[PDB]
Amino acid sequence: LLRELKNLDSRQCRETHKIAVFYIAEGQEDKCSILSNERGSQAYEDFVAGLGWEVDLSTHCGFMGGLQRNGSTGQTAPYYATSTVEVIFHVSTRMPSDSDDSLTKKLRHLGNDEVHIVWSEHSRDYRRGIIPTAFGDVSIIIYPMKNHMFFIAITKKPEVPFFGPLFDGAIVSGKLLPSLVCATCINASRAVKCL
Amino acid sequence: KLFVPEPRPVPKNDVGFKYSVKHRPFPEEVDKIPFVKADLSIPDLHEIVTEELEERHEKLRSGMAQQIAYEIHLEQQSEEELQKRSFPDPVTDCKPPP
Amino acid sequence: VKSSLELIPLTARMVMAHLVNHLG
Amino acid sequence: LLQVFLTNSANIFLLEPCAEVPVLLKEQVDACKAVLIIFRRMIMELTMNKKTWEQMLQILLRITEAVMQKPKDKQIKDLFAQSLAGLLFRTLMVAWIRANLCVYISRELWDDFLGVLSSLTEWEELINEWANIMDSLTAVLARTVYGVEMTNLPLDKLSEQCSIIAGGSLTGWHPDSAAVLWRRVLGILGDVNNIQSPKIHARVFCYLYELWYKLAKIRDNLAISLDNQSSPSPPVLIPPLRMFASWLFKAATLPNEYKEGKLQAYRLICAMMTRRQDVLPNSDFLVHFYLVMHLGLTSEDQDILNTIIRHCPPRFFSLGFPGFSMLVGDFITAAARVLSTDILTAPRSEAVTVLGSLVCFPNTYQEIPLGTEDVKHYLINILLKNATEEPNEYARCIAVCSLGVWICEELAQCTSHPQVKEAINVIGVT
Repeated sequence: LLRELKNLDSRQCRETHKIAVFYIAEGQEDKCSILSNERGSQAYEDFVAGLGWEVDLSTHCGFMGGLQRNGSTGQTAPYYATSTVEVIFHVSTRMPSDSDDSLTKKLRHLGNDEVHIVWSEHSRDYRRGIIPTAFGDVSIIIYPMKNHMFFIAITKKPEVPFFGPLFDGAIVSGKLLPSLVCATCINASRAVKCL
Repeated sequence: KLFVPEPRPVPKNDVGFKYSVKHRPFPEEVDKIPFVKADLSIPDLHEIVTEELEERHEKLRSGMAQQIAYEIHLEQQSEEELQKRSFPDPVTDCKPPP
Repeated sequence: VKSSLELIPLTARMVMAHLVNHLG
Repeated sequence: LLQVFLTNSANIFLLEPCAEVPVLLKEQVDACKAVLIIFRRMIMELTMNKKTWEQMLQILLRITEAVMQKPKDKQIKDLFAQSLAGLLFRTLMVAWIRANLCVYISRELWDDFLGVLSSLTEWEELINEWANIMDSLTAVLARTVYGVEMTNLPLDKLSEQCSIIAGGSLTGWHPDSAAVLWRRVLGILGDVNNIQSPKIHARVFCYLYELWYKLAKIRDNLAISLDNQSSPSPPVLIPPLRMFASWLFKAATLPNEYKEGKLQAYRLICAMMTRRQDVLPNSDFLVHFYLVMHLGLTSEDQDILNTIIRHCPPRFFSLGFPGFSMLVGDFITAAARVLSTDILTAPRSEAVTVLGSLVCFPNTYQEIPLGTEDVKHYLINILLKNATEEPNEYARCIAVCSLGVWICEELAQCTSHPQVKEAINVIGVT
């Protein structure tokens, strides 16, 4: 009875989602430099800041999604939760990457997620296979444009049906970008889970 | 106590390599070779316009110039607005509910 | 266009409990 | 000895035509076939000086100009002419390429070759042989000047996972020789738009699109890190992707008899201008592109609209080409026209994707000449009509998502637009 009660208490009581966020700078087309970034552009930081408030991992009692208390996986991470839906982002610009084992840990943490928000300011189109991962059925890609506009391209596996409120090739302004991206990621996670 | 979110990290704009080179479809040694009558098969854009499209060409040129001026003005106002705003943008900063 | 408990009762019970508990 | 041999044996092709197909024509065809076979045999496994090369090229040009100069017959369909030409074109082109890569050739011979080929552009076999030789030259150019193998490529692996002709004395495949050879052989047919037969025009432009596709694949394959550990700097040499546009722009204004060629040209130019551009295009090129796109979008044939919309994703808008505001209104009108039609083969998905992509432009692009309120009203009317009339589920889903995005934008900007309530009602009924 004690073991079963502990197991029941272990299970969550809301909807939990796990999302990976990357970042690409100009002239980066390899795994090593794409995973070694420690900071991003002002627009990228503002966009990530709009996906939820920051939580200190040392004293956070909510959902973890594979993160660790020791601070090896990072000290801060964006957090957005509601009365029934809780989402935590594995931002790649917050996890230190000062050593090879750190790179391996970051890759094995980000590669287990089913949704990737691949921000990209690169002068060339993003190519599948730059960051190897077994998962990744949905890969939302954002290309910044002029006049603060943004471009959104979605690549999905054939099995995944139509899921999001953001169609492929949608163009949105800066104000709508965080809310629409978050809702699309939540819907994509729901579709992948239902698959 | 109250839930106070952690401050955001400060971003640096100068991240990533920058390249400014010159692209040439063929090496400069090719340019030394004199042209022959076969190299003129592809017509130049100057000769591609006919007498029946001159007024249309001029109208499109004037319209494109006007659009370029308009887009330059919009770029100026957009960059001014962007530099006016602060990093913690209130209109899109997610915060915990009270 | 060209085109095992029942889920509805469980969802109704969960919605009623959630509204009673967490509303406000 | 071989010079006088070829000079004396050139007479077999100049033999008189025969009115008896079964025996006389067959014997003449067999003799000419044997002569061209021995010519092909000697053109590869023998060495010769420049005088012999010039004599051989002159003999081949004279034979081709003489045996194929009988277009006055229409009811007569003797196999003699086509049967000879099918091999003669290949032999002439191969010999010309070998001579150019082996010894220096005077420009007068080049001009004579260009003229004799341009005057005989009414044969389809010539087009096929030109296509094949251009494919081979492009493979050679890719292997030589860019250091990329066409058989195996880093992208292909990822999917799996001075010259003598230039005035020097070096014989063989070199970056200087291959480039000029490929550039010169490209315009052998002359101005393509001068071709009369529409089928020939369509074939040439289809091969031109295939050529552009190969060039684009080569360009994309370049500058790839095989080890996935260090991103190399882009090379200083890139394939010339936008070189045929001069032909396409003129082919776009041809009369209605060349409809298939116009469709192929539209597809090629649209696929050309929808990708990332390494170097910013010049102002005159942009003017010509805008003019041709404006003429194409406001046409009357539905096939033109289908071809120009099915292959034009909003990536063209994403590229941020200077002064592309008029294209917003033109694309809105084109999408409305294509969605009004109920033909099931129309590109409904692409049409609705393009229509919904422009949903945020009018709000941010205030006071655009192509009124803002009028354009927004027209766009929202089209969206509302599509959300309740699309027979395809994919198009309807995209329309509903676009309507939701529009509602979000209107709420965010605080426009207080009365049309918001109608969109909410449309969503609720759905």
